[PDB]
Amino acid sequence: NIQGITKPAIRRLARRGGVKRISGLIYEETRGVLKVFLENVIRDAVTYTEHAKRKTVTAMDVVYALKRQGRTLYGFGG
Amino acid sequence: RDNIQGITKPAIRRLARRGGVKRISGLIYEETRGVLKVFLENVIRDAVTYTEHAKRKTVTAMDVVYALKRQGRTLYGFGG
Amino acid sequence: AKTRSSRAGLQFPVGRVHRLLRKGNYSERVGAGAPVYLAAVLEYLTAEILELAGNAARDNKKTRIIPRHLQLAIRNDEELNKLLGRVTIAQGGVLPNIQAVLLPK
Amino acid sequence: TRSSRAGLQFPVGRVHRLLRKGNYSERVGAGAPVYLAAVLEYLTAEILELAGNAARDNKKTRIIPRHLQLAIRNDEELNKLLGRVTIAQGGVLPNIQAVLLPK
Amino acid sequence: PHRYRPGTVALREIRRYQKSTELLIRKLPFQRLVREIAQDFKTDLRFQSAAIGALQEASEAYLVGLFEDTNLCAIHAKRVTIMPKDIQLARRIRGER
Amino acid sequence: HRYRPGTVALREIRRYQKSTELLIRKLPFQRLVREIAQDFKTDLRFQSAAIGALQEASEAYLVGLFEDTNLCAIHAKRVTIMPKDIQLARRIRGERA
Amino acid sequence: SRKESYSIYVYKVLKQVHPDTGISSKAMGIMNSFVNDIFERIAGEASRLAHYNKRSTITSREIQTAVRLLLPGELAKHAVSEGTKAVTKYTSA
Amino acid sequence: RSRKESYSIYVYKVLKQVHPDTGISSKAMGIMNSFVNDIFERIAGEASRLAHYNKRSTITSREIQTAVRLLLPGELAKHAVSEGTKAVTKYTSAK
DNA sequence: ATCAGAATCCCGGTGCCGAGGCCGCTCAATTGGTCGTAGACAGCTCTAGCACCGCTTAAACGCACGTACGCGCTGTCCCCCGCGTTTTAACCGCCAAGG
DNA sequence: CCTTGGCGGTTAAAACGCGGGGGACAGCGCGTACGTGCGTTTAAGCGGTGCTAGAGCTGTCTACGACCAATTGAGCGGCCTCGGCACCGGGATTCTGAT
Repeated sequence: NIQGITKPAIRRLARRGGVKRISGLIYEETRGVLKVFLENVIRDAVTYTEHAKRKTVTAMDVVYALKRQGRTLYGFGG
Repeated sequence: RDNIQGITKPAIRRLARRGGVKRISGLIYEETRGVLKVFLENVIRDAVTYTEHAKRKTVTAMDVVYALKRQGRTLYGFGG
Repeated sequence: AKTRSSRAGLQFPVGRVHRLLRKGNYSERVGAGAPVYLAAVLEYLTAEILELAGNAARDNKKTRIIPRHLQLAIRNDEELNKLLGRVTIAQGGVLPNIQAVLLPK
Repeated sequence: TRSSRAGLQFPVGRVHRLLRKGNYSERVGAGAPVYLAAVLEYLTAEILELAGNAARDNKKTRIIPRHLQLAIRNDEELNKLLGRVTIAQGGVLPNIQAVLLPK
Repeated sequence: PHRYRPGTVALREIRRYQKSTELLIRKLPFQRLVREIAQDFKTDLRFQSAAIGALQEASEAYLVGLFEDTNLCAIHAKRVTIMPKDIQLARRIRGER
Repeated sequence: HRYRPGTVALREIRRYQKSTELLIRKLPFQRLVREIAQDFKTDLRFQSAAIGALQEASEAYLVGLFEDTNLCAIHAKRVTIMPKDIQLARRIRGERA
Repeated sequence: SRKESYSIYVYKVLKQVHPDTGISSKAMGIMNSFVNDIFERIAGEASRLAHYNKRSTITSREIQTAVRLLLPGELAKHAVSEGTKAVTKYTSA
Repeated sequence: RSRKESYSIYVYKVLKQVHPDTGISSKAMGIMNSFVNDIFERIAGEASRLAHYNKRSTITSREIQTAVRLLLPGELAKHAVSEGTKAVTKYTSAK
């Protein structure tokens, strides 16, 4: 379910981001922020797909949604 | 000369009070004037480029409006 | 009902919206149903701002609407603020806000 | 082709046709697509030179998107131009705060 | 007639300015600053009054917003006084350079 | 034997700084995407490239968020990051309304 | 010159919004700019959706989905309802 | 089976010109092709806005000049203007 | 300070599969000619951007005085990290509808 | 033809427990710099008064860009070889860890 974003995963992401030591209460807030960001991006993607009356959402629609969010992604048919 | 210093200390104090700053250091004013300077520089650079593209030499309000729109600081009520 | 707005029962001009859409270079052709929808959306948004602006003016016990009241209406409502956080209203001022720590005890 | 005759590489004809297909103007000038092709060529040349230097840093011959990421994030103006855009399989620059290092 | 504890004047002026909707910086120094800072882009430029007004509005809004951000940064460290380091932190988080 | 706290963490910071592989597990992220898109539209077919782009974008977003979080924590004379740091960083970023 | 405005339209909306609430000219101009920006953004989203799906025409569906994309949930739903109602009673009339 | 058009070979030629020996991966090539598409979109949109603001419909090279000067930061814009002006003069010299 | 000891990059040997090079094939770039109008340019108007001067008083500014945070130091507590240990399901790989 | 569903092996990784000292809290001990009021100086603001450069509107003739029809070659689909990084084992410094 929602527990797939594990403690070592968030720890690895924080280590890559330059954080030295992380408190134990960071994980839940990180999960919530990830959930809301995914909700926004995937909502835009599914609306883009539904406008075309399709059922399979493409990475092209995801890239368009990210463009709408101002965080464009390269290398995915942009 | 030094018209950036024309933005006196009480003006920056009033702006901070409008923002809601309770205690102000004595050297905040220099950094505030510098950030004002850089924002003025970028906005007026965009506006002057826009005005020059129109082949006019009068900085109009709509030029600043479009410059801010590019910069993401859109303004209403001044046309556009 | 001769004007397209009158047939559509809309205050905003359907014909003017259609003309702007045609001479705005958005597509090769413009469907006739799009201007009605766009005029209705514009009318509804202007209203939704207007009622809150009127309530803000009423709270300030002022007969007329001032752009300060417009800024108040935009800021207080969460959805309007979400929409127009990137817009600064002329002579709109800021909301009355004081941090709890800054308040004397 | 118009590209070789103008001392450039990118296709002027494809640029002009896609300008038509984008409805960027009712009618499009002749010299504007040539300038657009030249600007695109210069931008790509700078990006590719930076990518080659980054590959030479790692003693590598093939361009990995990590090299592009490092090249974009090291140059100032290009990083400003492409700062809001994230690159897949690129990573971030190596930066550890001077306060986090041990005594 | 008496001097009270420092800070109450700060509260009163913050409340009055927040209730206010005016332009705090004088018009002539700002217009002169605009002329000086635009002389390096194109000389003999003639500045419309509405252009100066829009520039004043935008500048005051940006400075005020930087001021709420700097105040938030200062109170983030259990502090009341604002330091320039708060200003650079606010600009760094904002994504503006 | 035993290593002192904060040293192996720094070594992991070094190692994770050079790698570019996706740090999230694939199938848990696929399940998360399906369970978060189920409420919007029903019986949604997903492309592999779509969820891969989602993974990369979310990873970059979280990396930037953690950078801002560490910056906020260190601005207040602190080494460990607190959730209030994330809250303040997102509020200043403009994502929090 | 002959300059257009949405002044009378906003005035008509205001009369049915509040019969006894006047407005200043500065607020009227701010509202005009607001309407211009909203029209530009919705029409731009519709144009992007049309070009991105290989359609050279802009119809009610594109505007509706653009409104859904732009406005927040409750506001998007209510604006969609208003637009659909207006289009339906225009087609009927 | 439709035909998908890209800029792979042109960028490959540019890279070979600026680097005698440099390999290029498919992922990096796609990233930079999408980047070229993004720059194309940015310049085209800026030129369209500039043309509309002056109430024109013919986008000359001057509109692209001002679009590049507004978009590209400083020295990048100046170098692009110099290279493009030289290329335009080269094109106008011949057919 | 100075010795003990794992970690990991450079070095050498494996190796395999996508990139570079090439070939074949086709529809969009290139060229000539035509015509229609967008605008480049000449030209008049009159608007407002600007320069100057005189009052005129609101606003900034220097300074004395005071105490309210800023910053540091010292103590106390605690809770992620790092170690080892136990479980576990994701990934690889294979294999099939089927929409 | 690309997405989804099922199944089997396994090992790399996720999940658990516990010792511990470094970091997060608090609570003083002062130091001084900013907050505030009081004059004192100043410069912004306002009211005329010209002054004149340049934005704006008007018309006219043009010459370039949207159209047509030939034509041909350079870019995309398809195919084949290699080396350069994916990978695995050794070697020695580079740090920390301990005293």
